[PDB]
Amino acid sequence: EQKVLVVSFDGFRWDYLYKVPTPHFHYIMKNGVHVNQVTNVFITKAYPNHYTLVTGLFAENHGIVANDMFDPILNKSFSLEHMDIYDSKFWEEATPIWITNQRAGHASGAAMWPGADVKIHDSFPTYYLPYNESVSFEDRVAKIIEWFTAKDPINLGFLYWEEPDDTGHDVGPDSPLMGSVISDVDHKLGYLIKMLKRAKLWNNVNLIVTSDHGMTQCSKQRVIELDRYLDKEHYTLIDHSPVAAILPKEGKFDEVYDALAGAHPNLTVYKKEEIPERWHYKHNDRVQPIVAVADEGWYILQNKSDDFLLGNHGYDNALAEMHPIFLAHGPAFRKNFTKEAMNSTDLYSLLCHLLNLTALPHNGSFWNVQDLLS
Ligand SMILES: *[C@@H]1O[C@H](CO)[C@@H](O[C@@H]2O[C@H](CO)[C@@H](O[C@@H]3O[C@H](CO[C@H]4O[C@H](CO)[C@@H](O)[C@H](O)[C@@H]4O)[C@@H](O)[C@H](O[C@H]4O[C@H](CO)[C@@H](O)[C@H](O)[C@@H]4O)[C@@H]3O)[C@H](O)[C@H]2NC(C)=O)[C@H](O)[C@H]1NC(C)=O
Ligand SMILES: *[C@@H]1O[C@H](CO[C@@H]2O[C@@H](C)[C@@H](O)[C@@H](O)[C@@H]2O)[C@@H](O[C@@H]2O[C@H](CO)[C@@H](O[C@@H]3O[C@H](CO)[C@@H](O)[C@H](O[C@H]4O[C@H](CO)[C@@H](O)[C@H](O)[C@@H]4O)[C@@H]3O)[C@H](O)[C@H]2NC(C)=O)[C@H](O)[C@H]1NC(C)=O
Ligand SMILES: Nc1ncnc2c1ncn2[C@@H]1O[C@H](COP(=O)(O)O)[C@@H](O)[C@H]1O
Ligand SMILES: Nc1ncnc2c1ncn2[C@@H]1O[C@H](COP(=O)(O)O)[C@@H](O)[C@H]1O
Ligand SMILES: *[C@@H]1O[C@H](CO)[C@@H](O)[C@H](O)[C@H]1NC(C)=O
Ligand SMILES: *[C@@H]1O[C@H](CO)[C@@H](O)[C@H](O)[C@H]1NC(C)=O
Ligand SMILES: *[C@@H]1O[C@H](CO)[C@@H](O)[C@H](O)[C@H]1NC(C)=O
Ligand SMILES: *[C@@H]1O[C@H](CO)[C@@H](O)[C@H](O)[C@H]1NC(C)=O
Ligand SMILES: [Zn+2]
Ligand SMILES: [Zn+2]
Ligand SMILES: [Zn+2]
Repeated sequence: EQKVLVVSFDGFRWDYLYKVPTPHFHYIMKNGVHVNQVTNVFITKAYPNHYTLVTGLFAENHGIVANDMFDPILNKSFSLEHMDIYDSKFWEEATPIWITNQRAGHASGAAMWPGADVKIHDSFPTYYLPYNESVSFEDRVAKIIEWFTAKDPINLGFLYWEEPDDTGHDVGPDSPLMGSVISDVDHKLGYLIKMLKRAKLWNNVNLIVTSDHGMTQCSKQRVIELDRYLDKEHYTLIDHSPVAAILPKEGKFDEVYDALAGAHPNLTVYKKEEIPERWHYKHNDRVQPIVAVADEGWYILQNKSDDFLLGNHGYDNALAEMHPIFLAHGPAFRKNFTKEAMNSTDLYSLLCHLLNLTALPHNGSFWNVQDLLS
């Protein structure tokens, strides 16, 4: 019976491995697999990308299209910043893998993974923690290890940590201060490895270490200010930057579109049905009528006092800076092997294969990632 632990270090851009010594990441690489370029999903934010990892679906299919959404059929909002994510209907266009695992008779465990503390199709992971950012990494690891060794043990665990995303936002990925947080995340990975070894799990758990997206440098010299073009009374801004999800008030669609389209060289304004197919974003009623996408490193501010951060993400998923790390170690994985590319939609197919689960309909392909396996 194979076991899998998926770890997400939020916002761990693929090339952060090289910013400072990362001996514990390199230990997994030498004894495991590493994928250089993981194409994640648009928009390149936490909630769409973590749900893709556990469904194998693009965002237009699994329905978690952003961290901040408005569903016009439900007439309900979803907002990560307000901790307003627990309305089950926002999640139920798909089924995450822990439910499929449990329907097959296994137990799953989740330590702060996005959505794992949400009731979905009347179900939770067998074991989970109510989301609380203040819980230490070491306490999250302790629960995971406890669950893998419990009287009724899990075969599938999910572990989430908010760095290096948090600091990346604050200082920007180009800051020399990033080295400190990357070194700390490497140290935390080392702690996890040590605890897996102490619990006699290191050589019988397949450890997969990845992330939701990367990070790019922003600047107060690279700002698009919407109120230079648009009357704030004539639309609602559902999501702000770098993918502005715009709901014009009744009658104002042409006004808003004509004022904003072509108004700034680094803001590309799409009507919903003209959104690029390659983003697999548009076929969902939670995609707003106008979606305005800032170019890499540009910030959208509704007005002068809107939020600004020196690092951000959410940009085009073709951009290298938006791509996350991916590496893994375990009995099912090759050793000292490097692969050039994968799609993050493929992880679900890999998980279902490792766990001997029947995958639900998805957008990835096991055949794309079979060469990672021993
Ligand atoms: C934010 O928005 C700005 C627009 O305001 C974008 O800037 C443009 O970027 C494009 C490339 O993406 C530039 O086009 C390239 O220009 C090169 C010449 O650049 C100089 O000269 C122009 C005037 O002609 C100035 O505007 C510019 O500042 C430079 O001083 C050409 O050499 C390029 O052609 C070559 O490459 C292309 C492939 O890229 C080939 O197809 C060609 O055959 C040729 O080999 C190309 O024309 C454009 O000049 C930039 N404009 C400005 C004002 O700088 C930013 O890209 C955008 N930001 C982001 C992050 O997307
Ligand atoms: C959709 O749902 C919202 C409530 O849900 C909240 O907003 C959603 C957009 C979404 O984000 C949800 O997640 C979120 O929980 C309903 O919003 C209500 O809207 C009414 C107006 O239709 C508001 O009442 C108005 O409030 C004004 C400010 O105080 C006031 O001036 C208005 O008075 C005028 O109209 C009334 C009503 O006819 C009249 O009696 C007066 O004399 C005057 O003319 C009016 O009271 C509520 O505050 C909003 N409720 C909440 C809980 O926020 C929205 O109605 C709903 N839409 C549909 C189509 O169902
Ligand atoms: N259930 C939750 N409630 C509130 N915030 C959360 C939750 N899950 C994750 N987060 C936050 O989501 C942020 C990541 O979003 P993002 O910037 O898109 O990567 C992290 O800083 C977390 O603190
Ligand atoms: N109250 C409403 N109920 C149902 N459909 C509406 C309503 N308001 C606008 N629409 C729809 O939006 C379309 C375009 O309207 P307009 O937004 O005025 O360009 C209409 O043809 C309707 O299908
Ligand atoms: C999260 O944990 C800390 C203590 O570990 C506590 O102060 C805080 O109240 C917790 N949050 C919730 C919502 O209970
Ligand atoms: C920007 O908009 C917010 C929200 O409507 C408002 O509270 C704030 O005062 C505005 N700031 C400026 C500088 O106009
Ligand atoms: C990613 O998916 C696309 C479209 O399904 C496919 O053409 C491409 O080969 C995939 N890439 C990898 C590395 O699996
Ligand atoms: C993704 O998979 C879903 C489920 O089968 C399907 O409806 C959708 O068409 C797929 N998307 C693409 C672009 O293949
Ligand atoms: Zn993130
Ligand atoms: Zn972030
Ligand atoms: Zn945070």
